[PDB]
Amino acid sequence: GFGDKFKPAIGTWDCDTCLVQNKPEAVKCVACETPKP
Amino acid sequence: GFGDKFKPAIGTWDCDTCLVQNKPEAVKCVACETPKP
Amino acid sequence: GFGDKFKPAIGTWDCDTCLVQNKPEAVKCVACETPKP
Amino acid sequence: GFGDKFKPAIGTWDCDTCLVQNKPEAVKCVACETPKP
Amino acid sequence: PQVQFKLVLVGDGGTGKTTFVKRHLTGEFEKKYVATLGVEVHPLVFHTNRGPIKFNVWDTAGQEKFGGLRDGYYIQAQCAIIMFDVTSRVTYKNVPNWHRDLVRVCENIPIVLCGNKVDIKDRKVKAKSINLQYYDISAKSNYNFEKPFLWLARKLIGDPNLEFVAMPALAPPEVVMDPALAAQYEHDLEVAQ
Amino acid sequence: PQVQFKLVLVGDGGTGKTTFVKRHLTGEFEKKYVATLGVEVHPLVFHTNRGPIKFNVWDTAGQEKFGGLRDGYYIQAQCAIIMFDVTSRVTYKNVPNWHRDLVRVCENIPIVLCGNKVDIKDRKVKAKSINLQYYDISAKSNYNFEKPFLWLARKLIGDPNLEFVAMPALAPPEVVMDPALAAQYEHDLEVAQ
Amino acid sequence: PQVQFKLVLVGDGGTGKTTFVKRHLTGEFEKKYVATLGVEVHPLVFHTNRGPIKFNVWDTAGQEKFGGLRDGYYIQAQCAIIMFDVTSRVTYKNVPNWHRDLVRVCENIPIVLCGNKVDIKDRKVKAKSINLQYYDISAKSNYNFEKPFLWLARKLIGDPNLEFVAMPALAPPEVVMDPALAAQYEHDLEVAQ
Amino acid sequence: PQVQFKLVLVGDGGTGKTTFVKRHLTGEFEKKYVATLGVEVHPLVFHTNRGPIKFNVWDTAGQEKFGGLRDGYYIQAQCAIIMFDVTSRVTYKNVPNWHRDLVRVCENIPIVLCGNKVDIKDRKVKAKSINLQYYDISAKSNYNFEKPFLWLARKLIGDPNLEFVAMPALAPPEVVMDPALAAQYEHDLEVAQ
Ligand SMILES: Nc1nc2c(ncn2[C@@H]2O[C@H](COP(=O)(O)OP(=O)(O)O)[C@@H](O)[C@H]2O)c(=O)[nH]1
Ligand SMILES: Nc1nc2c(ncn2[C@@H]2O[C@H](COP(=O)(O)OP(=O)(O)O)[C@@H](O)[C@H]2O)c(=O)[nH]1
Ligand SMILES: Nc1nc2c(ncn2[C@@H]2O[C@H](COP(=O)(O)OP(=O)(O)O)[C@@H](O)[C@H]2O)c(=O)[nH]1
Ligand SMILES: Nc1nc2c(ncn2[C@@H]2O[C@H](COP(=O)(O)OP(=O)(O)O)[C@@H](O)[C@H]2O)c(=O)[nH]1
Ligand SMILES: [Mg+2]
Ligand SMILES: [Mg+2]
Ligand SMILES: [Mg+2]
Ligand SMILES: [Mg+2]
Ligand SMILES: [Zn+2]
Ligand SMILES: [Zn+2]
Ligand SMILES: [Zn+2]
Ligand SMILES: [Zn+2]
Repeated sequence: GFGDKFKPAIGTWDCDTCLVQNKPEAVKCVACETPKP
Repeated sequence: GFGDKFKPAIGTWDCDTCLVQNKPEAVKCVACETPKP
Repeated sequence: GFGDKFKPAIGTWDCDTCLVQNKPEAVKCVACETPKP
Repeated sequence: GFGDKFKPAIGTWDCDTCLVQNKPEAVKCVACETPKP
Repeated sequence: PQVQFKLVLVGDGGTGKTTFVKRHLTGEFEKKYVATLGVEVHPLVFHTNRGPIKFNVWDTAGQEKFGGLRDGYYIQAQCAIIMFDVTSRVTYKNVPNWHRDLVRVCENIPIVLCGNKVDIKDRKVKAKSINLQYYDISAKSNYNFEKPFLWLARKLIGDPNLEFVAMPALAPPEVVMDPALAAQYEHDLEVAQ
Repeated sequence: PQVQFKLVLVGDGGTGKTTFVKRHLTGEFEKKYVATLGVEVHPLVFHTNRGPIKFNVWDTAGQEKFGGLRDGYYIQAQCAIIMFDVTSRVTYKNVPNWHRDLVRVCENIPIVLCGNKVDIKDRKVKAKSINLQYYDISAKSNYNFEKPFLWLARKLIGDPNLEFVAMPALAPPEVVMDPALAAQYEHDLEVAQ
Repeated sequence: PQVQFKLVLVGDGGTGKTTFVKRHLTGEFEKKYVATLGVEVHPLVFHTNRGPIKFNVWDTAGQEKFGGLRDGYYIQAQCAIIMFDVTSRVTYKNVPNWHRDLVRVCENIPIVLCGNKVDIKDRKVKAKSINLQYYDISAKSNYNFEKPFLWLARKLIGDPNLEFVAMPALAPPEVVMDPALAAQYEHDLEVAQ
Repeated sequence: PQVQFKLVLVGDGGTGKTTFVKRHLTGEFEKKYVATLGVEVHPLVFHTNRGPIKFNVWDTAGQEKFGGLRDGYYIQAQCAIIMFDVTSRVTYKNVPNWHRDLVRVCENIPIVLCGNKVDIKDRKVKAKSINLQYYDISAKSNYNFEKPFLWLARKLIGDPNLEFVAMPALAPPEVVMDPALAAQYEHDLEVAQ
């Protein structure tokens, strides 16, 4: 039963626009440039 | 092909917690009391 | 669980040609006229 | 689209009891010994 | 010995009768050609909650295009399907003549009326216009294939709640039936009745 | 924005409510936990001939075993399923109290009554005893899973001929439903009504 | 005339042979009892992308419990399934004796080996231990029912890409096969081979 | 949080990319429009023997007809499907340019190649000509719809025996896929490899 060990780094946040997974330090989405809510 | 005429009032917002549909004037969710983002 | 009481009269024979169910006295099939084997 | 070339020898007859395929010269079924009709 | 019923499949040439009976793959593999009558008999086995039922379906070899069917065709028929083509009005107008013809020779056998080719969007005979149970069918998509036979089973056995517990192997569909069209047609029938 | 309805799933503890809502695999993957109310909301999408419909199903975290549900649980509920256990008579006897409790707070929302666990042969509450539509269900076999939701969709939308054109991914059955038993139960209901 | 093959179904008593052959509902309705040999022959029709294929499956009337099968049982067998019970090790240990017994009398007919009852979690004979193709099956859930017959069809016809285009009507499952268990077993076999 | 993968769906305009991603009915209902990039992201949930997997599929709004896709389109892509049209040779000839374009920006993400529109009998690009896994697909019949996603799941998770235990709700087929043609195409591929 995954994901073990597929979970993202702590504080990773998903873009509500695109929904790329962004590093905790990201202020904008890395793909679509939508700012973090 | 619905909903015509099933769409909510203008400015209705869905609670991200519960996901009840809230009146535009609602500051908290009417069901779960989670504040509007 | 049928057929009870859907079974044919005794000595009823099925035509190998058509496969109508024929009375025991039938020498030919009543529908297709094929002789009883 | 088979069978080409899966059809039996001429005069092969199927046993009505078992329903093994029997050589045209067979008087009885080779498997179950039921006589040819 | 078994639980077996002769079913006569009648209706104008070109309505889809042969196409329809051939959807049942085993009945096609096991069909018996009746030389003296110009008939192929297709033994269609169905599987109910109370066990197997066999309909021996008599399909013409096309002679209904040129004349009337022999009496031998109708002898010992215990149920019937009358077919028509939902895109050809003449075929629907003959239904009462197929219906009478059956009655004259049978009689009071259960009969289902089937409007074939409902897959064609360009439909001429709609629900407004349509024991005489009706179903829309589409032989080439297997749409409603089971229904005539289920209704006939329920009527012959006397069990209104009979169900088929497993479907026979059917020819892969050669045409699609749009499920939204099927729902619109279902609604038209409900708004006719 | 979309076409979305809050559905409250109520009925005695142990009747199979959680088991039932978890048959919808995507709604389980996407469930939202409502900390302040002790609820998991399961967003169940269904696909009709006229497009998607979403039921946000509110499932308790078991507090109905110990007391009554908060008002917040019922706020803006637009339809309901009341469940009971067909092998436990007390659960059926409480149905009118769940029904009133809903009414007091709602009201005139469409409600479906579901008798769960009809897979168990040892059935205590039979059809003889049973907008208050009824269905036999078996959560663990997915038997009749679609029906409450289809009936509620037809009632909410006002379209008696609405159909689901595709089924949602459902949890593989953990138990069998004998189709002959299902037909016997169907017949009992028809011979109650 | 047609495309028809005698298939002998052998293996210890109690391995599920009769249960397995009876999943095919039409073959059960049409079974022929061979009085002189203690056999029921089940005519199982399957439908391939190149047309119908018929396996006439010879099922014992239980005499393998008390002694060896008559020669007449094996005469003109053109393929075989040897069955065993995945919960009973003795039945698996006899497989080479069924295999030799077949060989002595046949020979070089295609043979599929089937480990039955894989629905039971308490499995004794695992993949590690297991033309001799193997399949896990569960007669009572219809799990892998088609496979032995498909493999035998592909071997008899000489077409490695033969497919069944439509499934025969099968007895409703009386037991569930957990698809996650089926995937674990699939993986064990791949990690044996 | 969850088990979620960005999947980029690329290939010439008119190959059927949008048609294909829209077969998943819930992913279409839940699609997110990315204004700044000209993309609709379709969240496609699949259900494996080990639990749900989500592919967020990025579909263009047609700009591949007029120019190259933005970098933002490819950012954090973790797998890809390259599509082509089996009736248009130019689309197949561009596959290596889509393949390189992906590689330049990704890289060593698993990639499946899909030849779409195999429902059309008039096929120009046959198997002879065709981690770069290939499948024939037909978006409009849902033929092989699951395969690219299953293969990508098995490659991403590292489990060669992963299975989908339940299928997502798919758009009713708008076109038929002849199963005998599908078997002929399966055989051509096996006789290429
Ligand atoms: N579109 C469509 N065509 C059909 C259908 N059923 C039959 N046909 C076509 O109608 C024509 C007449 O078919 P046939 O079975 O020979 O009709 P019969 O003369 O009554 O036996 C053939 O061209 C079939 O391909 C259907 O359900 N849909
Ligand atoms: N046989 C059978 N057992 C069920 C069914 N549904 C639920 N159960 C069992 O009933 C018990 C109560 O289930 P649960 O979903 O927690 O009920 P809830 O308290 O109303 O949420 C559990 O042991 C389930 O395994 C069913 O359809 N058939
Ligand atoms: N759990 C389980 N039991 C089975 C299965 N197949 C057969 N059985 C049972 O095994 C016993 C032997 O069955 P039978 O068909 O008579 O085996 P045969 O002697 O080889 O013909 C019966 O009690 C069946 O109910 C199966 O796939 N799963
Ligand atoms: N016959 C057939 N036509 C298809 C299929 N998939 C797409 N099409 C058609 O191909 C054309 C291009 O479709 P589209 O999805 O917009 O392709 P895209 O530009 O790559 O997004 C449309 O006319 C579709 O109807 C298919 O599987 N079979
Ligand atoms: Mg004809
Ligand atoms: Mg619960
Ligand atoms: Mg036995
Ligand atoms: Mg597009
Ligand atoms: Zn973004
Ligand atoms: Zn809320
Ligand atoms: Zn006759
Ligand atoms: Zn014999």
